[PDB]
Amino acid sequence: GSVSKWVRLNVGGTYFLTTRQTLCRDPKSFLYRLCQADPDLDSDKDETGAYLIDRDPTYFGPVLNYLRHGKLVINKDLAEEGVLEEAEFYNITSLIKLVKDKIRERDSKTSQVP
Amino acid sequence: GSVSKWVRLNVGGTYFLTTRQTLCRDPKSFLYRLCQADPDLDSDKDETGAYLIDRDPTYFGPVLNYLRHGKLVINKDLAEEGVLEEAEFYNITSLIKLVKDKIRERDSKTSQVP
Amino acid sequence: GSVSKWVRLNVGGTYFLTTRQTLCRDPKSFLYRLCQADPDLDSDKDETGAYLIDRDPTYFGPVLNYLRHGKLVINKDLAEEGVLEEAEFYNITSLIKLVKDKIRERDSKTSQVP
Amino acid sequence: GSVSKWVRLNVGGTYFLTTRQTLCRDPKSFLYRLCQADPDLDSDKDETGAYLIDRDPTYFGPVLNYLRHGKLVINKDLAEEGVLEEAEFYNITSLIKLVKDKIRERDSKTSQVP
Amino acid sequence: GSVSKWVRLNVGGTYFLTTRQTLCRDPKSFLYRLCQADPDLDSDKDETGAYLIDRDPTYFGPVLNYLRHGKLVINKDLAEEGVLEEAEFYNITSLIKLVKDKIRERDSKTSQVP
Amino acid sequence: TMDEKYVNSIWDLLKNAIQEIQRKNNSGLSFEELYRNAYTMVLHKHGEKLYTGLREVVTEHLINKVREDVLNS
Repeated sequence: GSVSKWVRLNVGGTYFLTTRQTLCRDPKSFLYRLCQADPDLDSDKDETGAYLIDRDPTYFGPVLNYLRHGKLVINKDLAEEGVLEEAEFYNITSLIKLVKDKIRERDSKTSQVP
Repeated sequence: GSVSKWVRLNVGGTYFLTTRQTLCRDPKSFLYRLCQADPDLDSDKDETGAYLIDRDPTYFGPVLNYLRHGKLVINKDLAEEGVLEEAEFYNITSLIKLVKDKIRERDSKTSQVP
Repeated sequence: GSVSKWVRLNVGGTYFLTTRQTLCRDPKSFLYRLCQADPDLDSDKDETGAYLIDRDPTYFGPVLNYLRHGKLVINKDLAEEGVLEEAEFYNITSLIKLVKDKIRERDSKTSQVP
Repeated sequence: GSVSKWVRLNVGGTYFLTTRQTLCRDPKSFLYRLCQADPDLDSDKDETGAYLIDRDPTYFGPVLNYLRHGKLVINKDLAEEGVLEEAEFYNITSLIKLVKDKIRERDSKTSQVP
Repeated sequence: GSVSKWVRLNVGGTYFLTTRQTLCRDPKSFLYRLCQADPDLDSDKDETGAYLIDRDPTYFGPVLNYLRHGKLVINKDLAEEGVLEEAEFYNITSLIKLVKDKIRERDSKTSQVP
Repeated sequence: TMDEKYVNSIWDLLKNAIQEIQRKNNSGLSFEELYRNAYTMVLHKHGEKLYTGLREVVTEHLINKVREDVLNS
């Protein structure tokens, strides 16, 4: 087909399959720029046509989840700072707007003396 | 019979295999609609025949297993707050309930006052 | 070929190759029935003959490993209860006892505070 | 063809995909050496085209994280010295430098008194 | 070819890959004997060519990495004894030595009196 | 005790390579292998020998081969 609503991301080794609409939640996002059909982008595995994005696949889950259901879901092992910087790369200004608070919330709660 | 009893959910790029009657625990569920042969499903299909679904492939585990053995299977690392919003999408109303309590259950020990 | 001492299960999509004697460790187990060459079996993926077993592959590990060396080997990321349910389906009695002790040890320690 | 912009690592069995520039922050580093297209050392290519690096597959995360975003990204449960003993190997001193401070920073609390 | 410089492990279903010489930091060890290509005691292999090693892979981190770089590789929540117990199986005498100090060292604080 | 012959074992493998690199048929070597062996030796602090061993192996080649040919030229 000339277009396919499903975009295939090769995010640093771990494949992610998601809908164009999910990536296009806020067009400023670097992910949105990938979705466009304009002729600038050409980086993909030739056989499968998956965009080659060279970033940590592990931390990409929270980034994509926010772009799928608008919340910060982070597995307990994944570092909050890791998604933060990971989020910074894709330029989803809202996500970074959130992560620092949880970061601050995480630290403030911990170091808080009674 | 020109029909099968086993379906291939291509959730989040991952292939989950499961049998029709497994998904029909809650007929008001998103999947139960996927489980049928209705006049509004043929488009969402892969070259293999697997149904192309565009949500998280990892938080789907607790959802699908609950439809298998009616109990929550949260891999310890996963976050309770994360499946809830995967549960909501699939419309397993009862499952939505017990996770919410689990979220509330966790705060009993985590939001406690010594 | 006369017969294949190797048999190729399908457990929720993930192929688990194994040998009969591995599957015949417990007289009353689900997996034991599969080994029978009697005419009551129709889940062969005839493209290769792999029998289909619609349940979670991730917890199939400890079941198959115990079915070869009789100790509950675990990958920590897997859920404690999930293996209880998983084996329960396959009807490996001796194992489901062990896990029920494993959970008992896990919570009992978890249930104490000096 | 003879050259490409993506280098595929097989560190410890797990696989990584990353860009040449990603492996050039420190050009004294082991990773940089593989990144070069020199025919002088054949290296340890794998049939998948990956470069068989035979150190820890898991503690390589923070090392490659810094090689993309220049900061200490450690999964909470990962071991700080774990990356250090990994960082020493690839010969990227800057991460090795800041890692030591993280350990020393850790002990300012973990070695504290009341 | 006639031989590969690296041999893959399949400990407890999980996979570990390394060069032959990595399994030889203490020739009087379980991994060493199998590491040799002697047919007289040759064990069996997985069809991936890896050696089946029926034992806990969770605590294999500390062990195999010490074989690589000769330090105690700990994870945040891996039990002190487990490395002791695991190492005892592999018979790398020095490792089992240094752990005993670590546990005693631990009890130096964990068994400390105010 | 950390003492063992394996120290010699890596010595050779590192040594047969170095000789090969000097012999200009590098195609038969592997960087990943070589770096690791050199790495492990120093990690348990036998570098001062490996550095010394390094000094000899190169010294061997130049005097025994390179010096000869330049004399022949």
